[PDB]
Amino acid sequence: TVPDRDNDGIPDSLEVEGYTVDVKNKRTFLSPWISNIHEKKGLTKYKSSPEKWSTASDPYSDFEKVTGRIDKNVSPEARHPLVAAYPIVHVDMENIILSKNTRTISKNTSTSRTHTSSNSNSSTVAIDHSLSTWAETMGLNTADTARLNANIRYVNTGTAPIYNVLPTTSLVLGKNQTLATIKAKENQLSQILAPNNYYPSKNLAPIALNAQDDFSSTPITMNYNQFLELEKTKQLRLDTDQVYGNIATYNFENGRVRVDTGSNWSEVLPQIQETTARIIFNGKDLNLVERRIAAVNPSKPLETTKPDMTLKEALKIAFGFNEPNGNLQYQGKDITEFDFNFDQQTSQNIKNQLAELNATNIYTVLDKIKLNAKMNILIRDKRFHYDRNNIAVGADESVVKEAHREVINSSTEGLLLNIDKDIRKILSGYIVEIEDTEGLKEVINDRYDMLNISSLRQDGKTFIDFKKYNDKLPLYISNPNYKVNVYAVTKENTIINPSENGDTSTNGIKKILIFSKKGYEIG
Amino acid sequence: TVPDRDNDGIPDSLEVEGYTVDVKNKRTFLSPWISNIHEKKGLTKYKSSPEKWSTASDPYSDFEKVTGRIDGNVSPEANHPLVAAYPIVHVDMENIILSKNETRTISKNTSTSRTHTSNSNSSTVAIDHSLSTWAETMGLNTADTARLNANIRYVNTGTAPIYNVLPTTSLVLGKNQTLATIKAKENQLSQILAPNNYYPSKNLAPIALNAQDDFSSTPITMNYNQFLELEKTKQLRLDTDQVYGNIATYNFENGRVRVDTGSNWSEVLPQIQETTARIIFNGKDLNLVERRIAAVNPSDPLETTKPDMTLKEALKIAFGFNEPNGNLQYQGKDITEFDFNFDQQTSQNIKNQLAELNATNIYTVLDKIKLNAKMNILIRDKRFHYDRNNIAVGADESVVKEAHREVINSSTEGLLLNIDKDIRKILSGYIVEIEDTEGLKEVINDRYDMLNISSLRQDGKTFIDFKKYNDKLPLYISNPNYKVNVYAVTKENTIINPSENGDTSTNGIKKILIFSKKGYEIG
Amino acid sequence: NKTQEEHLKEIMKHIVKIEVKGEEAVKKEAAEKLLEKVPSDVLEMYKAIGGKIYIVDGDITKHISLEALSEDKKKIKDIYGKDALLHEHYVYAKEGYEPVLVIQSSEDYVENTEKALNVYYEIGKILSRDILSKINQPYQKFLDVLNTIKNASDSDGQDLLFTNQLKEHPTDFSVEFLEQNSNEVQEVFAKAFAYYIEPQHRDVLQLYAPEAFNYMDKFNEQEINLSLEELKDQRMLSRYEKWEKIKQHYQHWSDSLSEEGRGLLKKLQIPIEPKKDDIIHSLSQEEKELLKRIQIDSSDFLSTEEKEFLKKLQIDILSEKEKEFLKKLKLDIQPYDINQRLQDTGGLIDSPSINLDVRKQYKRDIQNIDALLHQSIGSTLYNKIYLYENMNINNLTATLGADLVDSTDNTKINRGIFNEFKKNFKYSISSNYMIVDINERPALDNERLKWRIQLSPDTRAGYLENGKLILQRNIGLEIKDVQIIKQSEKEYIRIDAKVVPKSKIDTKIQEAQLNINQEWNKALGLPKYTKLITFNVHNRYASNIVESAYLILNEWKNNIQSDLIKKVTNYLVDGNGRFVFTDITLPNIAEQYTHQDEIYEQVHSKGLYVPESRSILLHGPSKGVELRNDSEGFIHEFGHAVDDYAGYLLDKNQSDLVTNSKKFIDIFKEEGSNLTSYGRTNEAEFFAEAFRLMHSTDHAERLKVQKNAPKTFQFINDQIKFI
Amino acid sequence: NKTQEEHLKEIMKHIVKIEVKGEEAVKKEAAEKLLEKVPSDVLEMYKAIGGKIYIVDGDITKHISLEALSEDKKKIKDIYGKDALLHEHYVYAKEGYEPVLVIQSSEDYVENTE
Ligand SMILES: [Ca+2]
Ligand SMILES: [Ca+2]
Ligand SMILES: [Ca+2]
Ligand SMILES: [Ca+2]
Ligand SMILES: [Zn+2]
Repeated sequence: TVPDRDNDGIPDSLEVEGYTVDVKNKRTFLSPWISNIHEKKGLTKYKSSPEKWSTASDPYSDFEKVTGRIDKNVSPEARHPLVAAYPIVHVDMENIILSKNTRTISKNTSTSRTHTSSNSNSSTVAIDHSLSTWAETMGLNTADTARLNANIRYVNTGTAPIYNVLPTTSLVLGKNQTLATIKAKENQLSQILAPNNYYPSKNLAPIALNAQDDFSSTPITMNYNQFLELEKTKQLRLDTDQVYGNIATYNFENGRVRVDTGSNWSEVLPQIQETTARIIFNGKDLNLVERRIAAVNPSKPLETTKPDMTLKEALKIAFGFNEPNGNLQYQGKDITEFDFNFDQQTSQNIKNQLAELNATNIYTVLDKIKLNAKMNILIRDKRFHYDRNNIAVGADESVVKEAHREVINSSTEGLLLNIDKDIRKILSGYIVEIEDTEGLKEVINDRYDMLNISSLRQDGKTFIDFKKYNDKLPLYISNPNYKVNVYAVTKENTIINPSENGDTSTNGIKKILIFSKKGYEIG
Repeated sequence: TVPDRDNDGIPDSLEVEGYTVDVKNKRTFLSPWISNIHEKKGLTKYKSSPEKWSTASDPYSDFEKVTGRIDGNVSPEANHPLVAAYPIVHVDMENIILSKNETRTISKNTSTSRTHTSNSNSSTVAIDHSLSTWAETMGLNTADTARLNANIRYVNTGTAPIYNVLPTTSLVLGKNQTLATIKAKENQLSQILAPNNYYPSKNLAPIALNAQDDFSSTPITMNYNQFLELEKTKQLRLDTDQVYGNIATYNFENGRVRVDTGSNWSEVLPQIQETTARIIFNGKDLNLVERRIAAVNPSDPLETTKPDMTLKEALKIAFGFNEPNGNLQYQGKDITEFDFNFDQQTSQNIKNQLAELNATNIYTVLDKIKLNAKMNILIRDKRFHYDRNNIAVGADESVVKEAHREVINSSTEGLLLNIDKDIRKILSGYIVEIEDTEGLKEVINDRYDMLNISSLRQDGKTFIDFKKYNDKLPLYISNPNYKVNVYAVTKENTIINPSENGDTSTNGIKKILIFSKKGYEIG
Repeated sequence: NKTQEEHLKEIMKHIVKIEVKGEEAVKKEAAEKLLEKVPSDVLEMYKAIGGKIYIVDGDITKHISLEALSEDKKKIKDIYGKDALLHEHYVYAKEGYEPVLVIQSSEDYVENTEKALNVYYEIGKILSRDILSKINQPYQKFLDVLNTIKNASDSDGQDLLFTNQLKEHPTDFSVEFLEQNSNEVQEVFAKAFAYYIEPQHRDVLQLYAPEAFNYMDKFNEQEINLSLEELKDQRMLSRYEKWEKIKQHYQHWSDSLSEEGRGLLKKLQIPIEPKKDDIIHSLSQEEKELLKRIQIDSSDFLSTEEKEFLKKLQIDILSEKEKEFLKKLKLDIQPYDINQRLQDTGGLIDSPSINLDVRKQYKRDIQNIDALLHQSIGSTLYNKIYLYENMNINNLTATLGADLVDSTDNTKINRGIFNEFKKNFKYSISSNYMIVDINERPALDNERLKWRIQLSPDTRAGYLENGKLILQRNIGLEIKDVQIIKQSEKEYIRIDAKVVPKSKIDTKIQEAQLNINQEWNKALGLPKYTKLITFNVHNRYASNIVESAYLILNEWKNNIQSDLIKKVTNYLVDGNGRFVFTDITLPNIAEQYTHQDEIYEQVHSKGLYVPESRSILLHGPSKGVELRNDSEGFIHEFGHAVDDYAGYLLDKNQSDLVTNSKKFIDIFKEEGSNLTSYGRTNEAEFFAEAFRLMHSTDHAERLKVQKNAPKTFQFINDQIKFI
Repeated sequence: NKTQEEHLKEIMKHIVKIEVKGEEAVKKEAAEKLLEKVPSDVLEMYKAIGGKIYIVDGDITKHISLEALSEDKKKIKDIYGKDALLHEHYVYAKEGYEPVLVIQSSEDYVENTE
């Protein structure tokens, strides 16, 4: 006698007209939204769709999401009915060794999750180029064949855990030369890879390609042309697919959560990716964090029965933006400091919704912009430059100077200061020159691969080391009249190879001074 | 109660008289067509058959198509009950690399296209013949044997996704010399192939025949005569069967969409091919698109119970034609710009229907021409000239000259001008010559295969290069009074071999004058 | 679960046929399957107004009865607003004094929704244009439906049921617009009937415009039978056949009459008037000398007719001890009326508020009338019976009796007072004798209320020769619908009721009494079992007296601060207090004759405070000579209650009131001459009048007491300091 | 045997609600659900010896009929023998010739045993 079309467990009038979940005398208690009571407690107004068993089309129902009867590993911002819960896994490569099939090269690589201009998850490995020719150092002729060996860690960033099955990652060199194919050892590991965790975790041993105890792994090898291209580019790329194993479900009879063999992640990802709007964001710690929010699709009659989703409410429920005093912000960081990037279809759609409202500035109309399904929005920080992968790879000179401007120590031995953990992701090193007043500059470590003088400190404040590459001896000026100039190099300006003329000099490195003092007592 | 003969969820009188799905206060409601409301909202008047669970004989029912309870990857013009949903997969080959079976190897970039001659699909590869003798480069005897290698991508142009299975593709040289058979490795890859997408999609690595990873697959080899004929024609031919695997269906108790093993594509495609009327159309960007609209077969009592389908309504529901002010047209392009090619039997039927209505102009009576099942209609574009496979390989000289009217930045380095994306396809090259005031003409790339001088730039225009075959030097203008003619050739005029007399020169190649300017500041 | 050969059986049940009847038999049976869905009542009314149902073949302009149509009337717009031609269309209806329904016959009416939908649209257009326009319908009820449709939030009802002309009308719908555009209202009613009849579109008309769905559903359930009987009321032979059946059925009880029964019926018709020589010869003593010298036109206890009757008795031959003779001689000249006694007592014919043997004669004659009224109505010569009554509004209320009818034109009803009337008029209790009619007779000038009683199978009644019937005593009536009609350009009130036994209505009143007691103990902080509010209600306007108690007590609550309320109500709970909200006469609720000394010292007025038992009465129908509404009457009596409680807080062994002290009589002679005329009689009425006007709704009436009697303002605000 | 969606139906029968009556109606109905368990005979006898049942809100020493209690009588031991104070406790009964039952009203009488 109570209307219930979707069989999820919540009646229809509750789902169109608003409902909330309250706990009263240590008992769960679901009830309609009545504002003069429930606004004071700080409860959340939920809305959903009366004809879908799950509004964002992920395998957790609306009742199980709002009341807590779920696998507890699901992230806290996916307990809302409108945010989709699904895993996002890429591969984190720590360090590489190249051996000849000592005379083997060992570097430490720093990879990152990329998003170029839906299917698959790609990451771009950047190999270190500093001091430890590669063909000489390995001793390689023309008819050689190299061998590759590295250590990886699978890392989840999504909102839902993976049980027992890791994906299958391809290793691509350059544009489209496949080197090898990484597959799961033993076909079952009996593990759990939660949201926001590494497998194996940070205090164990990484998974080694071509391991010591394994021998039946195929050797990952190269020829000579690929080896020169790997040296001249200092880059790989890891293309991971989407086989994610089964789903943990909730048993209503005795509170047990177990892996269900009749339900699968491979049959519910292409509905999440077809009915929801994606908002990619990097304000927290400058990593691309992907979320999906349920939204209307106007030409489908079971998709116009979703709730109406603005962009303000989308940001609030997915990323934890809040408005304390009317200004929508992200833990103090204000949204006039973030830019909005679109792709073409949603750009045309937003231009029509702006030309409708007689508005010109997007940042004042965010509670009036309505989202629809299959949109794609990218929200990036204004202060930095970005490359094609949308990795933070640069900044302007002003913010680098004004971030380094609060200097703690400046003498003839080094430089110690406090540096922020956002600016430490775009700098590849430091060099110090002495510029004469008639115009003679004197770079003290005049090579492209002695830049790594900076070291992260247990204090958290990095010390720019003047000693290490000056034959372990500090700097002596002959006249304090002409100046001492130290300057950071930013990752879009950092050179990774000699030129065609074999030059190893400092010309060509476009400078950004963090130091401007005449050399004497001032610094 | 209300009679329901077919048990699909919609009563009979709604299915013969027009029904539509309306949403009022976020609940799906199935209504009789009431025209004084439903034209103001923009809803659509559907009609179907009272005694078929699916009208176009495809695996999705009538109710599940009109309401949106369907697989989300199905194209939006396959949501109508009268348009059939079924996959169409051909194979896209990107480049080929020829080698001698042990430099001596060849690497060329190919351009393939889907064909339709005068049910099974195929594709025709045109290997690029310009610069970068094949036997001289490879060094082949009479006792040789060649090795062939390429990169392919499966592409879908139909209206339904294919889950986990790929077809079995034969490779044909000439007419019926099979060189190889391509199969999908491991037989189940956990992939998806959505309509209008690739596999592996454009931001991953292509599938390689006999890749660097695996070895045990069959090496593709040729004798000497096959290599002779392949050097002659520059043209392979792929053929693809129709094993598409299982079907994704819907479940009402939880909204999940899963691959049902008790339902297969290979036993429902020979019903769609028997009870529909096929319309092929290439007005989009000159690639052939195939659709099938359900129509009335007069001699079959369960096939006369479909709705009556005029050719106007078939074009509207299939390809997105609309009539803004009476003239039915496709994004401005009016239908007087389009031909009609028929096969034999439907030409007899159309001629009898036109003789019945006492009209002779088919472009004026399109709302009265009825379609029957088992037809074949081909709607091409009037401007171009087509070869034996309905591919645009020619044009008339008027539109080719009018493509080059709009000039941007002319100099002696080259030409940068705005050219249309449809007229780039028919053109195969350019010839560039210097004419004196006195009457002598000196062609500056005097070979049949130095015509690839145009090159697209990623902003959206092409830049003709004059330096490209003049030893990377700019255009020598001694006396700027006399002029340089730079003008074009079409694919139906292009030569793909040395001549039978051995003539490598540019004589005998037909040509269209597009350009002659003075040489000073105008050019 | 269903296996496959069962699906073969279902699909052959829909497909295979055994007998084919040719063409024309199926043509005939399709038309009757079309007309089977319509209610039979509109077919019978279309039969009664002179209409012909012609199921034809071929063209419909080729029929004889549509031959003389012009060129202009052959352009028809169908249900969707689109164009058609009559040689292309299939149903037309002819307008005027001889209507004709023409339907082309085919086999497409059995399964299609469109053609049957257009046929029911034409039948609805006949109903809106022909039958209902003979009793002046549609009217204000349907106008309220229309204004509910076009003032909605969502704009789908306007698209579904209105044309373009009804969309762009900027203001709301007045009855002028039904006068000069009645055909548009007819189109809208026709379109609503069409979507309601055809059972595929019923859920659509429920979803897109729910109020039209509720109107048409309640219409096709009740109002269509009521309208058929009222259409037969316009005809004379139906009236006299109903007369014939009622006279033949009630013949034997009129054959079992004696002379005493006919004398009792005629004395129940008219009041027995008093004669004057029997009044004058009754005194003969000093009492004649007290009647002989008297201020006729000065004492305010007797009415206009009564002072004129005493002026008539002076020619047949003072606020002191002579006016007690006036109180005693008030009841002496009132006519022997059974209806007035039953109307004033409310069921207690043993109330000793009148003389002794007159009470006994009343009781014996009422038992004789009720014993003669023994015949039941349950019979087989008739279906449902519709008996009427014209009644005055003043018999129910004197608050709305003056401002019901508008002052500009006296043939209208004021809509604000009508909605105040409509708001809570849910049921009725008939204690006295409803002298009802068999057929319709036009009303008197004071009687706009036009009742229409539907009976019970257990109705007990007796018959009169002159065209009337009488009902018995203590009958329950539950009101169905109250609407404004128009008849001969005079706007009226039509009221239906349905006969129920008395126990259901008194059960409702008991439930409402328990609810109001729980709520007003919960709002005042009192003991669980206290009975502080009671209802002795037995008359026709019962439901609004039950419902108006909430407004009265909330307005008393809002006009005074809560502390005086709590204190004086605690005193009244200690002194066995009540708040009797009754609509029967004041000397008959038995809180007042259980403490008075004489029968003729009884009081009948707006509110009353019984000093010994500490009770507050109220009267339902009657309106005060001073007051504007009943809430000021309740504040007016809470003034006397505050007077008593202040009289207890001077000495707990002494006088009852604070105004009987001589410390207020000086202020009453100083500032007791600047206010309204009701309180000028003596000091207590000025006390209650000041306490009434100091707590007014608008503050300017509170400020008049500030400007005229400031020391009395300071004294009354010192009388609140007793806490 | 019970399948799992039947357990969904039982747990939604305990959890989901459709109508919320505000505060005070549930406050009133909780007190009558408290007094429904007592035999009606002792209520009628407490009616006959002159007693008043006062369901109040807030503090119970702030009611009028318990105003003149001393400092000493506001130390109450409950059912378990432990200490309480009348501005902390919720039910007191007044002794003598005019007894009074004072109950603080809340929604905790419906499920709690204490
Ligand atoms: Ca639900
Ligand atoms: Ca739901
Ligand atoms: Ca059907
Ligand atoms: Ca059907
Ligand atoms: Zn007075």
